[PDB]
Amino acid sequence: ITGTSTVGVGRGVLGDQKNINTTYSTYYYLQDNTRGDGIFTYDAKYRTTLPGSLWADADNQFFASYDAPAVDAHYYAGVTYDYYKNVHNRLSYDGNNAAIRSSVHYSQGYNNAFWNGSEMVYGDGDGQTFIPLSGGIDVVAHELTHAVTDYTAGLIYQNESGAINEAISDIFGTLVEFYANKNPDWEIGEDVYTPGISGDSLRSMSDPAKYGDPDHYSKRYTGTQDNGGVHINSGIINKAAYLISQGGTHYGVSVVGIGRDKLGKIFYRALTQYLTPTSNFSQLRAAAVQSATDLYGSTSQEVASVKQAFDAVGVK
Ligand SMILES: N[C@@H](CCCC[NH3+])C(=O)O
Ligand SMILES: [Ca+2]
Ligand SMILES: [Ca+2]
Ligand SMILES: [Ca+2]
Ligand SMILES: [Co+2]
Ligand SMILES: [Co+2]
Repeated sequence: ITGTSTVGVGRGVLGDQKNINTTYSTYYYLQDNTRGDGIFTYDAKYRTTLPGSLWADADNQFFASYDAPAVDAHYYAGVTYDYYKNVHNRLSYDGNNAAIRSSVHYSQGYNNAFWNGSEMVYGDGDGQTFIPLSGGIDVVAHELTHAVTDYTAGLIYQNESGAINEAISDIFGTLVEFYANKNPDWEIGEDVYTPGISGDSLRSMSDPAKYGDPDHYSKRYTGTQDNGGVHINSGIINKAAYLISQGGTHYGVSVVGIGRDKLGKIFYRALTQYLTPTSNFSQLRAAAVQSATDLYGSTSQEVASVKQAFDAVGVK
């Protein structure tokens, strides 16, 4: 809509208050004009037709329980846009400041969230396995990163390229979580998963095997479920990235950590310059090494760490 930019206040899924950017025109809408061509959040009203209605609110105050997921989807998309812009100099997912849209209250008891090729979609969860998915900043950034990949490497969603695509989304959702300093960790979805159980998460980058995902190439899944194990085999790549960043000894191989910032720089460069739709793990290793070489020099420690980390997960 056309209107006046303003700021409203509300409460997120976890109960935390935050300010959000709104647009006033008779109603207050969840439309943030401060970022690129705008961030817009929609109400899918428990249906599966998309996008639903642009979020309209009467008073610029979003404290109703039905508002919670919209507030977080709206806010976390802003943060993620900021991360890309500030950190990598990239304007929105297309690099051209494309509007960012998300719908919430998608379907009923839907335990998932996704990027559908045009926008983001978030379920409310069933209240047992998950609470509304947009309450996790790593979830929001994982989804938005899928847009980034679509517009850049374009990794197809199956087999190795598909696992790389998902790992990429976990790496970057985690770097975003550290960026916002929102109780950061190397776990995925900890904040919205199994409200009943503390301590767990959906996936672990630090120890994928903790939840039964592979942490070495020799353990890859080779069947057909999950599109050829996109969400399973991403653990091998997640582990590698954790090592590059944090360092460690894995399967006897020692890796000196080079930190998060360099991890992001390296991976972002690989994604945007070297990866292709059909790249496999071995190709990702080459890309990562080339990126680091570019950035830091072939005899750099950085290059060394990237090599070690892949060797440690068995990726040649
Ligand atoms: N995003 C993942 C994890 C969600 C867990 C199942 N709802 C998937 O599509 O498998
Ligand atoms: Ca966290
Ligand atoms: Ca996390
Ligand atoms: Ca839990
Ligand atoms: Co209100
Ligand atoms: Co994903």
